[PDB]
This record gives sequence, structure tokens and C-alpha cells, in this order.
Amino acid sequence: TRKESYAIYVYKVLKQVHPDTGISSKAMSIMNSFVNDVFERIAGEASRLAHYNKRSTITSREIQTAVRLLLPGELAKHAVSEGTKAVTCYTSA
Amino acid sequence: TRKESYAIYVYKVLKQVHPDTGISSKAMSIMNSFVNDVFERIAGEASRLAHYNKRSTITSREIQTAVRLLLPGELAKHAVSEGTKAVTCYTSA
Amino acid sequence: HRKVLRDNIQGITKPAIRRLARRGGVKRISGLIYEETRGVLKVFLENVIRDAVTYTEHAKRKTVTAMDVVYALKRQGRTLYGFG
Amino acid sequence: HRKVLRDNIQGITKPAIRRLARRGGVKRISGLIYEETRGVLKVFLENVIRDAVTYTEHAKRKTVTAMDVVYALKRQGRTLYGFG
Amino acid sequence: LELRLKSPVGAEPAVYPWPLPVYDKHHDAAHEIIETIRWVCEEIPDLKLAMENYVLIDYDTKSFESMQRLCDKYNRAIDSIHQLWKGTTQPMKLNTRPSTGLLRHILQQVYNHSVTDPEKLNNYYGETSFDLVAQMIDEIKMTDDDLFVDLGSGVGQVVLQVAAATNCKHHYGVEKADIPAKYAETMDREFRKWMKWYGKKHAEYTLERGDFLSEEWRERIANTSVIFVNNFAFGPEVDHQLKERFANMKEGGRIVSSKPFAPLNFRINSRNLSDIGTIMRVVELSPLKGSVSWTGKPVSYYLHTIDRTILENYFSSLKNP
Amino acid sequence: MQIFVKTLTGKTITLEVEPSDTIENVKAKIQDKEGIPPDQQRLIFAGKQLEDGRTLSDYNIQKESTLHLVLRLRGC
Amino acid sequence: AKAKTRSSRAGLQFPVGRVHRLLRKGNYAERVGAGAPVYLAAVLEYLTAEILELAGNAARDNKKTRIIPRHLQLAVRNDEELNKLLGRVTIAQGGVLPNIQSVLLPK
Amino acid sequence: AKAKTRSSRAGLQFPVGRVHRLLRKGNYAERVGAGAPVYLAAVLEYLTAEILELAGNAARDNKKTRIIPRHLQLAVRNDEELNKLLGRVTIAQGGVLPNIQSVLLPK
Amino acid sequence: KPHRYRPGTVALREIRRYQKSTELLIRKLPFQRLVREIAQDFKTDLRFQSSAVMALQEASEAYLVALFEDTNLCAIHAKRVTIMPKDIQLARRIRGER
Amino acid sequence: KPHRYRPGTVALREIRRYQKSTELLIRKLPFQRLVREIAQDFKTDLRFQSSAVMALQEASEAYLVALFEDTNLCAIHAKRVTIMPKDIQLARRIRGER
DNA sequence: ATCGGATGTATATATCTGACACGTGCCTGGAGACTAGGGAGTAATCCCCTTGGCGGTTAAAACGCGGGGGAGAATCCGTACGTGCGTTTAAGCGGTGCTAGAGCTGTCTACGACCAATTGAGCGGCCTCGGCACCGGGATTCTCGA
DNA sequence: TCGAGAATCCCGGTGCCGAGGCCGCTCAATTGGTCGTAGACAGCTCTAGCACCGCTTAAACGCACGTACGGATTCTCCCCCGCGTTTTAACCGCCAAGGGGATTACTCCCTAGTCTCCAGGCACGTGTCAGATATATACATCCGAT
Ligand SMILES: Nc1ncnc2c1ncn2[C@@H]1O[C@H](CSCC[C@H](N)C(=O)O)[C@@H](O)[C@H]1O
Repeated sequence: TRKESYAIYVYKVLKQVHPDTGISSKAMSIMNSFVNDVFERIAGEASRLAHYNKRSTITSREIQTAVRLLLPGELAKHAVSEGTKAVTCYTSA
Repeated sequence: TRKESYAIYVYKVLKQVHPDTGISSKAMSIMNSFVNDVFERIAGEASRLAHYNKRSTITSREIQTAVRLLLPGELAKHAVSEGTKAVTCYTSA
Repeated sequence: HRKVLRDNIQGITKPAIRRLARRGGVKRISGLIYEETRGVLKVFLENVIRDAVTYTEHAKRKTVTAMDVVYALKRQGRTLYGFG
Repeated sequence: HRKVLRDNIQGITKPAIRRLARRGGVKRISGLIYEETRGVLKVFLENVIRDAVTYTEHAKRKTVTAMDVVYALKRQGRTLYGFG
Repeated sequence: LELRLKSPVGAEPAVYPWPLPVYDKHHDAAHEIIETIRWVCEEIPDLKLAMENYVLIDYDTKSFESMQRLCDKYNRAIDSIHQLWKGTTQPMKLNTRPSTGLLRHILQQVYNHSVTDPEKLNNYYGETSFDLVAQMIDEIKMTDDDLFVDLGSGVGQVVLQVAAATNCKHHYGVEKADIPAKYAETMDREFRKWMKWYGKKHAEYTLERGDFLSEEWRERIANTSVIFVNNFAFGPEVDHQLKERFANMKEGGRIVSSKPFAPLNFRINSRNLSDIGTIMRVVELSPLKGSVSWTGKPVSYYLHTIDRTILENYFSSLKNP
Repeated sequence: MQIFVKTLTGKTITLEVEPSDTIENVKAKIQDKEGIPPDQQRLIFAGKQLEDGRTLSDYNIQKESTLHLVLRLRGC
Repeated sequence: AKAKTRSSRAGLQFPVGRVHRLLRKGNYAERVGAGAPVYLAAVLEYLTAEILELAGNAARDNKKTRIIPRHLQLAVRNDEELNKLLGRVTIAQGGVLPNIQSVLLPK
Repeated sequence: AKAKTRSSRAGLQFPVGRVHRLLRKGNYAERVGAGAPVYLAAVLEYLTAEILELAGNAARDNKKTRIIPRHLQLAVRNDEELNKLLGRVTIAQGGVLPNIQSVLLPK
Repeated sequence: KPHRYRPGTVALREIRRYQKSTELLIRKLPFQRLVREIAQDFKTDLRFQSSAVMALQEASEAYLVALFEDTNLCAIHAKRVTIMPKDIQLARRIRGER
Repeated sequence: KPHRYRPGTVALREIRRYQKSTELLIRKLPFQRLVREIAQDFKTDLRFQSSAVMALQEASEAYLVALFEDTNLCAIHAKRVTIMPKDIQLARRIRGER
């Protein structure tokens, strides 16, 4: 049964940000569970931000406000910048 | 427009359990928010329980397990007894 | 025209922090408490107001609602009953 | 057959609690820390195991699997990375 | 009535009204004439050699006749040492370079004689002290062939500081808000006339109004090398558009700023090539480290330098194993 | 014929070229021989900012001559 | 076809119709069983019954017949298990429990 | 049509297809706007990049070329902002930051 | 000789009084001006509903009197009876906020 | 005369040993018997995946490590160095668990 | 203070090993190309309610002064806890064996979404009084210096 | 080993404004169907968890001993409390302005949905290198002797 994971994607971001090093399987499943946990946090805050304003969509702006709430300070500024950079690179394609 | 509340139902349960006692508007809003918060906790744990087994439905089993998880001890025993009594009183009729 | 309040944290006066501390049940309060409690209250209000202003500025509003402060407190795990 | 366990809370030894406190940064340990920490560990394991056993009683299983313990700890705030 | 003292060299004479100028918390006209007289005293040794004569503590702000007596003493002195200058005796040459506290209170003199109401500056910006850019001058080493520019000059004080203190060919200053640029063109003209009054040398410089992200300004900053900003509150879009503007700078160009565009633990790798952190070396200074008026803890105004060799050795280190 | 590629940090690499091929092909060979990205590099010679669709002879740079290398941030 | 409400079918007071509509429209799962809102409104009614009973006792001890928020705070803090359920919340205009620490009363 | 993956249009390494499927089949809201999974996958890929960069630095400082869980704990407990985001969490086989209180070292 | 309570029992009388009553302790307009002064930094020209600064005040007094309960337990733990900044910083370092 | 270390430095060598290392400091099989004894009270004849016992162990010992950090801060606050059961009870009362 | 003996820990090298790293079918999930509907953007308009500004009152805040009591410092005692050491013990490893139960798959039926028609539950708005807020003053219970 | 000033409490008395009951009126709950599918269940498979054995040895237990430290004690200074006078800003009440929230109408773009293709990623298999372990010897240091 295909138990999907974020193994290969965390691996690709590792081979980008560190071209030498690799990641052991326990630390592989730690970053798997971390990506799952930040996903569930941001999607939970986006769901509550969509329900609190009587909307019915998770648009890009709700994920931006979720990242502004959850991540502290400079991580919020950097993740907001990288997110809106990726969404403006996506829409002009 | 119409802003729904649990005001009159808390009022009916108060008239049942104390037939002479009234409830002020601020304590009315506090019990309104308490019913809303307990409903959001039980439905949140029920949605997580119905998703963690790759199910799709909030049955009575999931609400029973959520009430067993959130409320501590004697509140859990009395609440699942009240709930299973009311679901049998519903489904027999 | 325009205005900005220069240093307005001293409105949480020394008898106010004294009354709050007497509510919690302290018997005697050292004199260096008051600066520390003004700092603690400033950090707590900065966190709740930062999340409340984010919840508002998401909704395209310019009035911080009472629901926005209630959601900003429910976000940090300090749920507030009485305002919705 | 079967086996029924009387008490294994004395199996969390005095060198085990000494090693745990040495990880925390504790230099001297009073002699009652061992009994109090056995009590504290028993309370914590009762909470996590009660929630995990409820999570596995719901799924009509009979093995408390690692996702059940991880979900119990994610419920009580102590999120656990490294088991799924 | 009036109060006048001419230059120690003989420029257009310094004029003052008999009504009292009161401006700020710390800036009065009596202290102004006191500090100006003392710095004209410290510039020429013969002046404090001649005017030690018998004027002690007893002088007060509003009592104007002792001010008239002392300034008449100074006026007789100025004319008389001008007659001592008219002989074979050589004076101190006008085209020498000034001191540090001399430029400090010459800039505070322009601060006095141009801005009277600073809280009208509130209509929205802060103050940059001159000891900050003084320790920057202690840090930055510069030549004649480069170009100095600060972006968002406000009243333009540091523009006059660099233009009279050090030696770029063309110093700029820019300001977009109407009130501090409004006061800054007057600061430019009055600083020109006070440089005529003191007679100390200063190079080519200007104070302008505009948005420094415009299409002229893009290649204009792509021309220069020395840039100063106070980027605590420019915003995100201003700083990113300025980053992709400073990408077109030559070798050795230097930036000084409050909020650093790249954090000083930067290591470049295959994810953040688009950032300006691949271009700059980031060093840290040590100023007076004050500003307890708003938020300021001990923080330095970090120096970036355009160093396109780290990107080159990263690209050549790509093929190591 | 010969080409010189000057880097701004003061190094040159001498390479085997054809003037008939495009400069996008020789900058692809610059990628294969040094690792410099195609989007990130730009090569100039006497105020002439090159274009990838044009060749070496189309901008009239001759044998044993040097192209200056400078870098721009890629973006998207 | 007599419209007999589901809140009355189970002997509850809480609106099983409204609880069902909130379980559906609130996006908790893609479908909500029929056994869900009867159970959930029963649990909500039981918790409201216990909180209101203890608040009525706490207001009767203060010889008042309106439950103000201070009686709710006394109700949720005097019991142990309601204090464990409501441990995070701050019931506004509620006050604290009256107790002074044993080292501070004079001797 | 030449199939270009939606993560490759954005230039992210995290998938936005899988993030979009999880956002739909997790029931966060009824409709999921198309600009949201690319934004969310950019944020996840950024946070993975920051924790992996600090983890690689903490592993190379320990003269190892492989990220062990201890390097992850040494990454996220040293950076104060990742320590605030990951405050509640226990990283398994993680260890503790070596910090002993200065009272315990003898004069 | 005037009548003067010994130092310590007007404090306990204040404790019984402020514990048995439920009104707000900070004056309402200084707290409203403090909330506006802190909200100045995030978005300018923000309006506040009156119940919003009331909710901020209920939350801030409930947080501060819970912190003072914790800091009183710490000050009693150090065999003292006076709360001090060491005590407040200890309660916040234990609850996970510093 | 045998070589004896002044009481208080094998503790510091123990701290520098265990703080830099990532073992599980409780032995595994006593913890398995403890987890099965505690789980017999809730559901009889349960089974445990081995990863679930390791998850319960890593969680319980990381909670106990953080508790001993808060306890050591409590004991240092009381001008002592020895953690005592009133220090654990204070740390668990400040954290919000009793 | 200075100085070795013993100890511990770090640094260096050779070894095995198994767990990471990468290549292979493959399959299913993601991309793509229309299709329809409603959710959301946008504009316009009503009007609630939020800010800002008078003054009058006065309770509360600020300041200052004795002064007692509590924090802290210094001293002393004994005992409880660290440290080795040798003596016990039970954890760990390394195998084997079983079957219980997780897990996957294959029907299939009950059940819940969906939709339309029907109606009364519950909403806002509005009188209506009574529980409590304020108050006045006296009895009770303190707290303290006698 | 208590009377006296003084808060606090209690009890009767007055007034008010918020709880509390009543009433049209929507519109959301109910009922009655239909249909797609998810969950229940049967049955088979096959991982893996429990159980058991014995060997090894790291670790736990016990124990005596010495010493640092916790706790009690006494003392001393300062500092924070209680009180009284001044003072000031909160607060209440009232006033108007107008900003923006809330609502409705309209319209179209964006996204669910669906059907088809195809390649991205996953389980699996296999080489081989980073690290773990063991050993062997240099540095860091701890601590008692002089
Ligand atoms: N587009 C723009 N062009 C010019 N100035 C700008 C600008 N945007 C903001 N500013 C100015 O940047 C200034 C920041 S304050 C800097 C003060 C001054 N440079 C000094 O060092 O003393 C403000 O005056 C603000 O008006």
C-alpha cells in the first residue's frame, strides 16, 4: 500500500541547501512529521480563518494570514515573502 | 439579521434544574460561549477521529470517543451515559 | 489633525498593579515589581493585539472587533468567555 | 496462559531518575525525588495511555500502535515528531 | 535694535534680531552665539590668544547690553586683527579642512537657522545624530572618484556633513515627503551661506526631491558607489525594489543601513541565488549605540560591500568532488 | 579560433569556440565548464550587452579577444 | 405528518436540528451520521445542566436569584472536573476563588 | 499537451499537487482556491529549508556528514524563532541543549 | 496616639476585599489608551469596538492575577512573602513564555 | 590514600555526559512492564507495537527531563542546589498540572 | 600558589556493517481541457456606533513620613547525599516459534446527502415589573495597644 | 489578658433598568422520497508481537564514610506599608460628526467536477560508504600534598 510521504521533497530541499550532507531515516521521518505538522497548523488556521469570516474558500490570502499568525516574527516575514513570491511566479506562467 | 444563540436552550435547562432562578445577560453570553466552545472541542476531536482512521463520517461512535477524550473522568462517564440514553431514546421512537 | 502617545504604559499605575496583585493573593509587593509587571503586561497585550489586528486586517476592516480579540485569545490558548 | 503485573513502578530505578535529572541539569538530588518522580511518571503515563487506549478502542483494534500514542500526545500538547 | 558679528575672515556679517529666538528644548540663541564664538575661538589660536581679556561668568541670556559690549569687543577685535592681517603677517588659510566638533556645531547652526518648528515634522522619520556618521567616517574610507548619496535624507543634515567633511565629487540627498524636503532646500541654501560665513571648503553636492525608485534614479544609483539609508521603516517593497536596483552596482560599492538586507550569518547555496546576499559582504560597526527614545537597544548600522567574488568561488566550488 | 572569458574577480579562461554558433551555445559550454547558470550570467564587450539568439560574429568580436563577465540575480 | 422535532424526540432540550446543521455546515467531515447530533446535543445539555446546577447553588449561597458571571466562576472553579475541562478559559467579570495562602494569614 | 508539473511552474521543490490534494481531502473548507496550495507549499518548503540549513550547520559543526535527530534538536532549540514555533514539540532521539546553570559550577 | 494597623493586615483586608469582589481593577481609560498605543505599531488608524478593549481588559487582568498567583507561590517557595522580579521571571520561565 | 573526587564533580561530569548524548536513559524492559501494567487498567489483554512503547518512552522521559529543568530552576530560585519534592510540586503547580 | 599522579576524555586509525543512496517497473495520482454554477468581488446605500470634545464632580493617584518587619547576610551544626567498592541481578542480545490480529480485498446493504414542499420554532422588537444597585444607619466583629 | 476605633456586615427602604414574558414573521427544521457509496462484514494472508530460552555483562543495590549543604538562629538595615494631604485625571453625562460596518443587488471568474493521458514517486532491490566500535595513545583537568 502506498503510504505517501514527504521523503523525496525534504531530500531535494536538503540537496539544494546542502549539496554534501544526507539525512538518516529517523531524521527523515522527523522532517516528515514536521512538514505534516506545519501543514496541519497552517491549514487549521486557514480553515478557521475561512469560517470566521463566513467565506467558503481557502484562498491564498487565508494561508498568508495563517502564516502571519502561526510563525513568529522574522519567520513570518520571510515565509510571507517567499509565499507571495511563489504565487506571483505561479500566476504569470 | 438573525444572530443565532443557545440562549433559550440554556434557559430551558436552567428552568429544569432550578425552576425559580434566572440568568443575567452577561452570564447568558458566557453560557452561550461555553456551549459553543464545548461543541467546537467535541466536533474538532470528532473530525480528527473520523479522519485518523480514513473514515468520512462523524457517527455517534466518534462523538462518544471524543467525549471520552475531552471531559475528564466522572464527567466523561456521566456524559456518555446521558448520550447513549438519548440516542437510544431517539432511535427507539 | 494627527497624534501619537509618547509613553503611555504608566496608566497601569502602581495602585493598579497593587490591586491586581492583591487579587491574586500576595501579601507584600516589592518596589521593583511594578516595572516588571508593566513590561509583562506590555508583552501580553502586544501578542494579543498583534494576533487581533492580523485577524482584523485579514477581513478588510479597520475596527478591531471584540470577536477578533476573542479569537486572538483563543489562538494563544487563553479562551475568553463573554464576548462571543 | 497469561501474566498479570503487580507493580513495575519500582522498575524505574534510582539510577534511572538520577540519569534523567542529570540530563536536566540537576547537581544534587534529595532522596524523596525518586518517590515523587515515580508518582509523576505514573500520572503522566496514565494520561497518555488512557488517551491512547481510547484512540485504539475506537478503531476496534487491540494493539496500541505508535500513531495512537503520537495522537494522544498531540492531543495533550506534547506533539511528538519521529514516529509518524 | 540688533546684534551683529562678522566672520573671522570678513564674509557677509552675521545678523541677529534684538527679539529673542527661542526654538526647542535645548536650542537657544544665547548658547548659539556662545558655541559659535567658542568654535571661532578654537579655529584660530591667535583669537583666543587675544581675547582672554577679562570677560568671566557674569553674563545672562536676556541681559542684552553685556552681549552688546562683548560683541563690540569682538568687533573691534575682528577689525584690529584684520589690520594685523593686512601687514606682512600671514593668516590661517581659508581653504583648509575643518575639525569635527566644528562641523558638528556648524550643522547644528544650520539646524538652528533653518528649522524653527521640528514637531511640524511629525505630520506622518526621526533624527540622525552626527556622531553616528562620524564613527561611520571612522569606519568608511573613500576617495574622490566615487559618488556619495543618502536616500531619504529628510532635512539633509548628513548630506552637508559628508559634503563639508570628506571628498566625493558629487554628494546627493533625496527626500520625498513635502515638509522635510521643504525645509531641506532652505537648509541647502542657508548651509551654502554659512559655508560662506565660516569659509571652510566643501565639494559639489545637492538636495533633491523625488522617489528614488524612478527610472532616472535606477541608473543613477547604478552609477554611484557610496549609499546611506535608514531602512528601519521603509517597508518590504521599497527594500526589495532597491535590492534589485543595487544589483547593477560596480565593484567595491558600499551600503550603510540599519536593517541589514542580508543577515550576517549568510552562506550562499543553490536556493537563495536570487537574493542580494550573494553579492554583499556584511560587516558590523560599533557606534555610540543609544537611541533610547523609541525602541533602540545597542544596534549598529551594518556595512554592506558589493563583493562579487564569493559568488565566483561558489560557482567554482560547485565542481569539487 | 580562440576566446578569452574575463571574470570580474580578475581571472580569464581560454576556450575553443566557433563564431558561427550562437553565444547561447558557448554560455551553455560555460555552464558545462564552470557551472555558471544561463539565467544569471551576462557577457559584455565595450558597451555591448549580448543577446543569446545572436552569434559571436554578429556583434563583431574577433579572434584572441576577451568578453567581460558580470552577474545579475536571476529571479522569476 | 406532524412535525415532531428531533430535540423533542430524544427528550433533550438542546436543538438537535441546529447541532446537526452546525456539524454539517461547519466542515468537520464530508458526511454526518444521524446518530451524531442527538449524542452531541445530549452531551451539551448535560454539561450545561451541571454548570447551571452548580451555578444555581453558588448563587443560592450568596442569596441572589440571578446567576451573574461570578457564580459561574465559583461553579467552574469549586468543582474539580469542570475546572479540569475549563482550565484554560477566563470567565469574564468572574473574579477568582477567595483563598489566601497559609503563610500569609497572621500568627 | 506537454505535462509541466504545477510545482515546476512555481519553482518550488515541495509538490503543490499533493498539497492541493491534502487541502481538498482534509476538509478545511468547502472550496480550495488555486493560489493557496502553491503558497502553502512555498511556506512548507521554506520552513524545511531553514530547519535543514541549521541542521546541516549543526551536523557539520559536529564533524558528521549526516543529519541525525540530535542535529535537528540542536538546530531548532538554538534558533529562538524555530524554538518558539517548535516550542511544544519533542523531537525523538533528540537530546537536550547543553546548558547548565552557572550556580552549579564551583568558584 | 492615633489608631494605626500593623504593617500586614490592611494588606490581608485588601486581599479579602478584592478577592470577594469581581469588578475591574485597572482604570478603563488608561487601559484603552494603552491598547491604542500598542495597536499603533501594527496598523495605524485602527478603531476599537468598546467591547473589544473591554475584552482585552478582562483577558489582561485575568492573565495578570493568574501570574501573581504563580509568583506568590514562587515567593512563598523561597521562604519569603514578598514577590520580586526574580519570582515573576521564574513563573514565566516555568510556564514557557521566556 | 586512594584517588577520590570532591563530592560535586562526578555530578558535573555526569551532566556533561548525559546532556551531550541522546540515549534513552530509562532501561527498556522495565518501561515495557510499566506501560503494560498501566495499560491493563484501561483495556484488558492489550498489545503494544514496539514503536508505541518507544514513543511512550521518548515522550515520558523528555517530559521528565523538562520537568527536572523546571525543578532545577525552582531549587536554584530557593537559594539551594538540591531538587526536593516540594520543588517538583511547585513546578507542576506553576505549569498548570495540579 | 604551585605541582604532579591518577583519571577521564579527546584525538587518531583500522574494521565492518547495515543503512543510506540510487536505479527499475509500474501504477495511480496529478496535469490538462472543457463545463456549469455559485461564491465572491465590487459598488452603492443605510445608519449604528466610535471617536473626539465640553464641563462638573471626586475618588483615586501621587507624594511624603515614620517605622516595624521582613530580606538578606553571616555563623553554626549534623545529617543526608555523593562516591567508590564490591556483590547481586536482571536487562539486553540473539535466536526460534506461534498465532493473533492488522491489513487488504470483495460484495452489499443500510444510510445519509440532496432536493422539494410544508410549517412552527425561534427570532427581533416591545412592554412590564421586580431583583438587585444604591443608601442610610445601627449591630457585629474584629485589631491593637494596652 | 481586654475596650475602642473602625471596617465589615446586616437589615429595612427606595428606585431603575435589565430580565422576562408576549407577539407577528420568516426561514430553517421536518418529512418524504431517491440514489450513490461508504462502512460493515467475511474471509484470506502474513507480519510481528508475545513468549521463552540461555549467555554475558552492564548495570543496579547495598553499604560505609566523609563532607558540603540545608536548615535553624540571630542580627541588622532598609524598604515597603499605612496614613494623611494634595492633586489630577478618570468618569459620567451630554453633545455632534461621520467613518465605516452591514446589508443588498449584480455579475463573472474561479473552482468543483469529470474524463483522459502519462510520468512522478514509491516499493523493492542492491552496491558501498559514513559511522559505530574497538584500540592505542596524547591533552585537560581534578585534587590533595608543601
Ligand atoms: N520614495 C522616497 N523617496 C525619498 N525619501 C523617502 C521615500 N520614502 C520614504 N522616504 C523618507 O525616508 C526618511 C526616513 S528617516 C531618515 C532620516 C535621515 N535620512 C537621516 O539620516 O537623518 C523619511 O524622511 C521618509 O520620508
